[PDB]
Amino acid sequence: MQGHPEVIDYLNTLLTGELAARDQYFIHSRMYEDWGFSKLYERLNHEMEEETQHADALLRRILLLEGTPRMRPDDIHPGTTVPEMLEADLKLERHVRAALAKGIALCEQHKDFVSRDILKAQLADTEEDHAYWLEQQLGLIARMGLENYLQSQI
Amino acid sequence: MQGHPEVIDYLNTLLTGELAARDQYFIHSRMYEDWGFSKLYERLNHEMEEETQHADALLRRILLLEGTPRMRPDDIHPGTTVPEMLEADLKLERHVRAALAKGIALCEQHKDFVSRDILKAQLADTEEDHAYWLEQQLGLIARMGLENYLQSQI
Amino acid sequence: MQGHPEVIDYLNTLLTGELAARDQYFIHSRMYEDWGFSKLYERLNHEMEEETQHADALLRRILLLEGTPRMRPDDIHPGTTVPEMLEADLKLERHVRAALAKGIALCEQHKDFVSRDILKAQLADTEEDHAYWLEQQLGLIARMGLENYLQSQI
Amino acid sequence: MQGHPEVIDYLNTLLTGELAARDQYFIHSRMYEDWGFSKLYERLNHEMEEETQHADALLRRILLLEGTPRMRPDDIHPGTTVPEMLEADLKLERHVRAALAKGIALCEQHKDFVSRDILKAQLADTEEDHAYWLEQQLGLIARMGLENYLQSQI
Amino acid sequence: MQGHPEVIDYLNTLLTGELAARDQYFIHSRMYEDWGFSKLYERLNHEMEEETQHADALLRRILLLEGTPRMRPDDIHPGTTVPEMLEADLKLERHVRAALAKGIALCEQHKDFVSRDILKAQLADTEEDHAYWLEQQLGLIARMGLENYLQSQI
Amino acid sequence: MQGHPEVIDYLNTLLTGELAARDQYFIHSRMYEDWGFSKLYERLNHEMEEETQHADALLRRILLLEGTPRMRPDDIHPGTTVPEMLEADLKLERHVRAALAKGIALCEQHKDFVSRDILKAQLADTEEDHAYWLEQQLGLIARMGLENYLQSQI
Amino acid sequence: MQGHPEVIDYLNTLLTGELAARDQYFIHSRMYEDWGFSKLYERLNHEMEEETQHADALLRRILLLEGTPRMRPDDIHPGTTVPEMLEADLKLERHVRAALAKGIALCEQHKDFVSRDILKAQLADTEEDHAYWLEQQLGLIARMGLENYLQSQI
Ligand SMILES: [Fe+3]
Ligand SMILES: [Fe+3]
Ligand SMILES: [Fe+3]
Ligand SMILES: [Fe+3]
Ligand SMILES: [Fe+3]
Ligand SMILES: [Fe+3]
Ligand SMILES: [Fe+3]
Ligand SMILES: [Fe+3]
Ligand SMILES: [Fe+3]
Ligand SMILES: [Fe+3]
Ligand SMILES: [Fe+3]
Ligand SMILES: [Fe+3]
Ligand SMILES: [Fe+3]
Ligand SMILES: [Fe+3]
Ligand SMILES: [Fe+3]
Ligand SMILES: [Fe+3]
Ligand SMILES: [Fe+3]
Ligand SMILES: [Fe+3]
Ligand SMILES: [Fe+3]
Ligand SMILES: [Fe+3]
Ligand SMILES: [Fe+3]
Ligand code: NA
Repeated sequence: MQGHPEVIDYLNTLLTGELAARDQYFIHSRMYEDWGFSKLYERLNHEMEEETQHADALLRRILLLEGTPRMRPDDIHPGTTVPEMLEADLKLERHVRAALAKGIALCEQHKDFVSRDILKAQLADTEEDHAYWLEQQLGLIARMGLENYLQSQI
Repeated sequence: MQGHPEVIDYLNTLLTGELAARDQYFIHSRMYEDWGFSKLYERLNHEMEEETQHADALLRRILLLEGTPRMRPDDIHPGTTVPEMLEADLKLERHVRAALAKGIALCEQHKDFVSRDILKAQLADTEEDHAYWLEQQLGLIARMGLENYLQSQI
Repeated sequence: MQGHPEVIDYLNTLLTGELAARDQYFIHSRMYEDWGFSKLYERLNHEMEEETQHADALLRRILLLEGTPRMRPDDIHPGTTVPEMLEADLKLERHVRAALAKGIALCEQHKDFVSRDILKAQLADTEEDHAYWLEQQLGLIARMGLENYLQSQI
Repeated sequence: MQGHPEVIDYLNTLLTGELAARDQYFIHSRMYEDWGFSKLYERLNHEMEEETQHADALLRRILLLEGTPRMRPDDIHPGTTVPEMLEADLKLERHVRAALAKGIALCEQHKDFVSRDILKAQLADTEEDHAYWLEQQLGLIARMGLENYLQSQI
Repeated sequence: MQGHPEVIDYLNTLLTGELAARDQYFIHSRMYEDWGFSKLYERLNHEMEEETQHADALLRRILLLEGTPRMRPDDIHPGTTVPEMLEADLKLERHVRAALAKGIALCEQHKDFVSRDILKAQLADTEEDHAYWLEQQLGLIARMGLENYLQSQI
Repeated sequence: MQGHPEVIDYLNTLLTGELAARDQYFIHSRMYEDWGFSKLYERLNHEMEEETQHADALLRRILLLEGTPRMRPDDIHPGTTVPEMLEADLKLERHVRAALAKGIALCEQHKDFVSRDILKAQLADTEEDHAYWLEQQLGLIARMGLENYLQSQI
Repeated sequence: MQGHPEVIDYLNTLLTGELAARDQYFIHSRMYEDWGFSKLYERLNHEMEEETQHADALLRRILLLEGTPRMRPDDIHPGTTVPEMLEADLKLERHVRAALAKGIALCEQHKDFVSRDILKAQLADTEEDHAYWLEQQLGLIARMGLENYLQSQI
């Protein structure tokens, strides 16, 4: 079944964004482990796997719709300290959140309700899991101080 | 069996207080989780269930005594920071403690010994579990500082 | 992430409605047990737990969206006989149904698709589980008579 | 192996009748559940599966005999109340009974003994299981009254 | 340890009452079974065992207090129909309830707090289990009719 | 709860389409087995069960909405060779796909969000499971030839 | 421990190559599944995971050596048919093979023997697993024909 070209193009834009999110969590998780923060390594390694699944869902939907997937990831922007890396990931998730919400609206307009639902599942993950967790870590640093926070992530 | 109207009215006063305690722990536990303090979420979620059971015991006793339960909870008063929320819950438990002790005396006077015993079980829970735990948390903050305390509740 | 103030306000309206539904099933289930209808106690006790979960989902979503939850339950309106209690619960569920459907429309308009989906799950529960069951009980009374119906709920 | 055209045509007549029986039990079982009679839902759901198997046996035998199956179900005639639905199903089974018995005679005449045996198995099901059960339910209503009968099917 | 003679005498009054309650449930449970109401047999057989335990607790406490137990049961008053037997048992439990409450007051006055607690446990059983169940059965008869009620106790 | 007459009518149109899809897979699966292609029998037998479930979901939703289900299946159009049967099923699924998408739009317009979600689940099944599989089989025939494809389905 | 800048730079060149290999197998495996060749999907999905591990080993070694990893994948070059995709992957693995062998020589020269061993493990995987398997598939096509080969990969 041929998808609507505007939907296919927009899924491709989301795909390159998810491939980038995967890779930014790849580098951040391994940096966290290089510094000895294994709890941060574990969480971001887990988020890398989740973005890989998000990318996979979009890639397969594009193929089903007879489109050609775009595999070049967007540029990533890693931080250099724990607070910068948390902020840089939160900035990325907020961008993903906005892009997914715009996609859902586009899918509704072109009556592609299955692509809409695929994006909705990713939007819930983005808001309620990925972005929320980052906001909580930054909140914790604010409440107990960075040194105590870092101690808790060994 | 028709209870004494003064006892039934007083059980109803306690009931609306317990429904409120349940709801104040409902909001505080979820606020604690919103900030990433899962140990505080777990304890207050547990206390919400215990106040629900306290309310249930009073509600069933009122019905057994052929009274009509009052289901409007008292006003609650949530705090806005961890120390204010702990203090606000301790203030509420101290009020419950006083109200239960007054009820036990009333039940003795009207020779309703089973209602007295129901209140005594709740008074022990209030003093030795709920209020005591809150006093201990405030004590801990005083001894190690708020930042270290908050670190311990992640 | 800050939610849209109109969505947050509307989630708060639904929240106080769910807290009330929870409490109306609290009193009805215990009245049913006071009269010896344990099958009605069991079903409405189960519905009380489900409304507690509905309230919990709304409360957590409001906090995630950086809003302040409103914890005062709406007024409840218990019946005094089995048919009045069934009708009073069906009236409440029909109100919840309308309020949720209005909320879904509002969430679509403000492009809050995750809040929309949370409400949709509750709307399905309301229509296909809660309200439908009540309609069936009233239907049964109509088909076999109230006395036979009550016999079946011991 | 090419079957006798008169046998193949008659198997096709039975097939469209069985597809209809399946569909009449489909709608009746779901109506029974819509009204809260789960024991009637369960029995008629089971009968729908049995008619599906009856249709399947005829369909496969027609193909084996190198015929082309007729897949249009006969018209169905659902009732609007429990007694009308029971009577409407009993009327249908009596028609099936007569049609199968006529088929067995035809199969004997054309010396198609395996098709005869397939019909005999369905005739036993029709008389001793499907029609008999319906006669018993109508008999029960006559002996204890419809209201008591309906109570028993919750 | 010698108990207070007024407490010992009053425990003896309760003892002969409990021995009678045991025997009234002995005859009623067996009458219920003679008529084919096995659910009523089971409940009252269970209540006979509970009154036997109530009597046993009083008997042992009297001996501990160096008193001599009075083993003559009070007169019993069995009914002749299911409603009369339920009413006759409810009348007896209400008498026991009053007698236990008077005993608790006497025990408090003579500072026999362990005998008081023994009576309190029996008072809770009497109000919340024995008398309450009887009130519920009479309530059920009132709501569905005696014939439907009796059907439910086969 | 009374559904909107336009939604109920449209659910009925989908229902008769699903009953037909069920029956077209009924005949195709059994034809595939008659020719010795057991892997094709297994897949289409499975699809027959899935369309039966799709029909069941629509039928129950129509009853819940106080409508009367239409049980006459649409005409079916079986093929006479493996390629014609695959094409005929793909044609049917494409029709179902379009009809479901039109229904979702109608349900949104009449604010029946639960019926919308029921249709969305079926649309995902139709696009991503049923139609996609058929497209893949036709694709395989194109890539390896019909004879090799048929060999693989024994 | 600070690595030699020439070794770190060369590990970074290999890293971007491995991230690309991962992504080329990502798209090819999903294309193979889109066409119904599940055995090819499974093998290339497995190779994607192996290149992810190869990239991970290089990334961690670069961090250990106090370098900054380069996360931009090299351009990929997917084929459009099964033979082109196999050839395109074999071309990539041959490039990786040459690059790893050049790296081992560089590591020996700068006396970084642990980085050398990490590359040697990847070189064995590349030659004896990845490239060899691709050569075998192309060989199979040559020996039995493409149509028979494709049949075998369903
Ligand atoms: Fe994502
Ligand atoms: Fe994300
Ligand atoms: Fe997760
Ligand atoms: Fe309490
Ligand atoms: Fe408390
Ligand atoms: Fe506890
Ligand atoms: Fe609800
Ligand atoms: Fe509800
Ligand atoms: Fe449920
Ligand atoms: Fe049949
Ligand atoms: Fe039949
Ligand atoms: Fe059977
Ligand atoms: Fe007793
Ligand atoms: Fe007793
Ligand atoms: Fe007991
Ligand atoms: Fe379907
Ligand atoms: Fe389908
Ligand atoms: Fe499936
Ligand atoms: Fe590699
Ligand atoms: Fe490789
Ligand atoms: Fe391997
Ligand atoms: Na009856």
